[PDB]
This record gives sequence, structure tokens and C-alpha cells, in this order.
Amino acid sequence: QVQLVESGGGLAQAGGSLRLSCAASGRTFSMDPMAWFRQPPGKEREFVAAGSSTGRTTYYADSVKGRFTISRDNAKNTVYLQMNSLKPEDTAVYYCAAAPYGANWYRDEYAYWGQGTQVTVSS
Amino acid sequence: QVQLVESGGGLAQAGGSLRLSCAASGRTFSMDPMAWFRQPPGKEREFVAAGSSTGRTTYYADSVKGRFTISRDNAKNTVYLQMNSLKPEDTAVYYCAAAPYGANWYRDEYAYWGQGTQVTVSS
Amino acid sequence: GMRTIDGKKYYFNTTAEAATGWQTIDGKKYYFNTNTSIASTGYTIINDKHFYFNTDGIMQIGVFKGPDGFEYFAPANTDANNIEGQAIRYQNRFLYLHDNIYYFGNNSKAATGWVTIDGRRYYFEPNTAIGANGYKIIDNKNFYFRNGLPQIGVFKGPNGFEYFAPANTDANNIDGQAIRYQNRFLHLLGNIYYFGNNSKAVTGWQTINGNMYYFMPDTAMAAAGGLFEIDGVIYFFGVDGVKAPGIY
Repeated sequence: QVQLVESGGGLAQAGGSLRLSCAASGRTFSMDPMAWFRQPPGKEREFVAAGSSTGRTTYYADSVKGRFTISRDNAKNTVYLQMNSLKPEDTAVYYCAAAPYGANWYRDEYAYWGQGTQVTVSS
Repeated sequence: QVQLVESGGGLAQAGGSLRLSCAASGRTFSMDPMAWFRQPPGKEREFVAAGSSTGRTTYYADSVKGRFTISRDNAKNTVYLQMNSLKPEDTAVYYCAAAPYGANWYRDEYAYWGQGTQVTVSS
Repeated sequence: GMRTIDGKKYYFNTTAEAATGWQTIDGKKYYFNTNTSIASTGYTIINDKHFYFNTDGIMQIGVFKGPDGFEYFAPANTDANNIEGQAIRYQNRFLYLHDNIYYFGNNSKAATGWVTIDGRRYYFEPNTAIGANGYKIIDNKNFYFRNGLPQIGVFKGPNGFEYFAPANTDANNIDGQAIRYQNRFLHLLGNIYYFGNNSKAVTGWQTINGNMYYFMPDTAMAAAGGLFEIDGVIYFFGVDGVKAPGIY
């Protein structure tokens, strides 16, 4: 019944920007941390960003630090990934995830995972 | 229970090298400056070198500067003294030291001391 | 028709009968005992499932103490299609709610006190099961927590800055436990401190061995290795924290 659905992905160009959305349904996530992971071409899935429900605790992978920002709208059960200064190296399948259960939010130990969505940054 | 144990001493010759190690046990020294002192025959203990836990800040006695290099491996809880271009005047018992509590790393006020190891340099 | 009769909450629908069972009143859920029609308060068993209500009868979602310890009263559909507020199985893992951290054991109860998880020692507050934060005195030992983890360094307590030291630095101290450290400098990770007779790091202007220092009021770290503006005035400090005479 529970599902996380990513949207807002697709094509963009280097130096441009894109905002991914992830809408959750089937239960309320207003207390749970929500996060983003990405699987680059021919590479393992890696952490991108994570944040608490209040936005007071946020973490970013070194590669997106200072370019990507995570945010939420709790009324809408939704998490966002604002991607600025896009690079070709940001090309990947982006996954949202929610309710981490590990010792930290960088680890891929999350009760709920999205479907993944393609982001392709050209030139 | 806390011990600092020197090794790497021996008999070498002028122009040659030795490498001293000081393995700490019983507590972690990964935030503490660590240092080397020496006691030459018939003389008092004197400062040789000191450095920060990151290795970004190091000091040397004028007599050994350029020839000796202090370094550390925090993961192994150990400090090293690379002794190049050895001189007969380098002959001494060498002592490692840790956690200075005086105003600066030159003063022989350290919370922990090794028992020392003999270095002899023949003509 | 919410009225507190004899310290007990009833809801009359405007009917000689006070309501019973599950009632949502102004966006808040109540359960009125089917025998007495009283609004349930505290840990409450309803149809062999476990719930928690505050003193006002409002059903809570989160981590609350029942007779078997702290349970996760979860949003609907978190585990085994649980109804809203029902305690759930949640085993051997961390739970994160808002900015709070919990750890749940094999019994689906949240840990309290000291616990070791993957070789790290944590402390969760006995009163809430929430990860400890800030200064804490536990069994007469002083600690400074972040996210349930004892921090090592020099941090401000109620009596000033203490040295929360690595294990076995003084009197077999535990990791992160504050230690006796008297009338001496502490050189820790590129920073300099001076500790007075009471084992607290001094702050502000000090003369030590005839030399002047200024220890930052917020960290107790000596101004060192450059020019610093203090109270509208630029001073110069050596790498060892010794203030050079004059103004700049």
C-alpha cells in the first residue's frame, strides 16, 4: 500500500537546475526523515542528501554539497531535491527513501524506497 | 596502564639513517601533540622534535632541522622520527613523549614519557 | 459537549448518553471507555491492541512508556497494517522522529540509559528514551552529549568548561567523562586551553607565567597565530597564544 513516487526528472543542461519531487502515499511521513540516493551509469547507488522532518538536521554527499538542497512539504507528504549548477556527472537514476533505521542517514538502511527516476545532464 | 614504547634504535654510521617508532597503548593520543627528546652521553635531556596530531604543525631543534622528520599514524596510535644524515653527535637515548601541559611543546612538561631507546652513530 | 466532570472527560452529542468508543473531536482522536464513557488517558488497551493518550485524552503518536517500557505508537500502516496510534513491532534498529533518535531492542522497546550499539556507547534519557544532548551528570560523572554520543573535548557546563577526556586519561575515566585537570595547559587538536585549580578551562584575559592570553568566551580556546579583534580592538597573538604587546 505504501509508495514513494518520484517526479520532476528528465533532461537538463550543465549549469542549469532541476527540482525533483517525491510524494509518499499510504501512510504519514510527517515525523520521518526523508532522503535521496542516486545510481550513476555503471556505478553502485550512492547517498545524495537526507533531512529530518523539521529541516533542522540535513546531510549532503561531498559531491553535491553546496549545489543541492533538500526540503519538504509535510502537509503534502513530499520531499524535494533542488539540484543547482547541474553537471554531466549528476546523470543518474534518483531514488527517494524514507524512515532510516541505521546508525546514520548516509547508510542505505531505509524502511521505504521510491521507484527511481532518470536525470540526464547533457553538455 | 598507559605506555609509550620506543623502537627502531641501533648502531648505524655517519651519513646513514634510522627510523624510530613510538607505539602508545592504554589510551588514544589522536588529539595530543607527541614529541621526541634525547639524552646524549653525559648531558641532560633535550628537545628534538614535536608535532600536532594532524601533522600540520611540527617543530625541530636547530641541530636536527632538515635531517629529522616527525610523523604520525593516528590509526596505529604511533609517532615516528625519521633520522637522516646521521652524525656522531646524534648518539643518545631517545625518548618519545605525549600530551604536553606546559605553555609550549619545547618545555619538557609532558603527561606521558617512554622509557627510551639507544641510538649510536659511529664515525 | 466536552465536559470535565469530576476530573474525567465525557462528550455529549446533544442525548442522555455520553459517547463511547473512538471519537474524533476537532481533529484529535479520543477513546471513551465503553463501560464508563470516560476518555482514556495514559497507556490504554483497546481490543487487545495498545495505545497511548495524554492527560487530556488526546491519542499520541510517538514513543511513550507503558508497563513494559517505551513503545512506538505508530502512524497507521507502519507495520502489519496497524491502526493509527497502535504500538508496533519494531526490532533491533534506530527510530528517528523529528529531530529525536531512539534505539529499539529485540523486544520492540526503546533503550534507556547506557547502551552499546555496533561498538558505540549511547545514552538515551530514562524519562523519554530520547538520545541525550548537552551536559549531563550520570552516576556522579559528567558528560557532554550529541545525538546520544558522549563528546570528547572541552565544553561548557553549569560550572564552566570541563575537559571531557578520552578513556584512561585520569583516574581510569570513561570515554567522554570529565576529568580532574588542574593548573596546566591542555593542547588538544590545534587548540590551547588553560585549566585552573578547579579543573575548569579559564576564559577571557589571563596572565600566565607573566604572559598575556585571551581565551575565547565561547570555546575557552586561546586566540593564537594572528591578529584578533576582541572588544573593538585588534591584537596580535603568537602561535602559542601569547599576546604581543601593543595595538594593531
